[PDB]
Amino acid sequence: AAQTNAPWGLARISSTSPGTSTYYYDESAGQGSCVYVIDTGIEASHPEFEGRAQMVKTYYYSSRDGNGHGTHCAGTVGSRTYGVAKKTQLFGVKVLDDNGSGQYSTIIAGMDFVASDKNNRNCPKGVVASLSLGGGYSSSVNSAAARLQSSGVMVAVAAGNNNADARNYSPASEPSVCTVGASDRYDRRSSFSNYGSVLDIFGPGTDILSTWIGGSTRSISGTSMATPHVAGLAAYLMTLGKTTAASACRYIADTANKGDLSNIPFGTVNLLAYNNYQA
Repeated sequence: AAQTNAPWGLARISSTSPGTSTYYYDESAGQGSCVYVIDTGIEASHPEFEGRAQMVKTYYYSSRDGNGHGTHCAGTVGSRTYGVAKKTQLFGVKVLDDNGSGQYSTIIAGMDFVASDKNNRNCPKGVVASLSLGGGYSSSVNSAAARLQSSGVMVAVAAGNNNADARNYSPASEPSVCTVGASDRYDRRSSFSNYGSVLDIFGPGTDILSTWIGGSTRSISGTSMATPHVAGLAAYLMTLGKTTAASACRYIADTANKGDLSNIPFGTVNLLAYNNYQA
């Protein structure tokens, strides 16, 4: 399948070179997989989700995305026009308030919730979790992400936007989950993207067009935007049977575009998420 005039990020993950405009992908599109978007919520009503998005848990007086961040992230995972895995099931877990903030105790609870709730869901091709969030180093937050991964979920987390070593941020610094840095459309490291040995992979993160609340769209930037590219790619690959939750991060690193990015500091991987689709 091919999507003409796709957002640059989608074209990027189906090409070996930057600058193209078509997203090439296998028509299975992540059908039968599930991605939990652990964020500010999802506007499940948005036409771009086509009925495939639903809230399953909230930690605040409402389950609505009153911010947009989580809807944008969910859109990059699986919306029809802006999403990597266009037939995946999307589940919303609102651990962040409508200012985009949340306590670590709430984020940990949301992660433990997903580890259990996936046993309530029909996800025959496997389960992914996308965490476009983080703060300073916490052993407890890192452990929560490691438990979620251990329970059989492919965990993808943002490296952070501090232009610093992600070793000092959580859950970015957890070794057993997939930590995602951000690149721009010219294959440069995004100016804000964290870096360091704990990163596993880069994804498109600068000027990413996706869904927004109120049934709209917008382009924003962040490692928050790169993480759902990798999460959706994992769900796409698990539907294709090419990997599993336990191995997807390594498989994506195995099959990434290598050495294509500029301004990668010494000791940080030079790997860019890539679907290696051959029509």
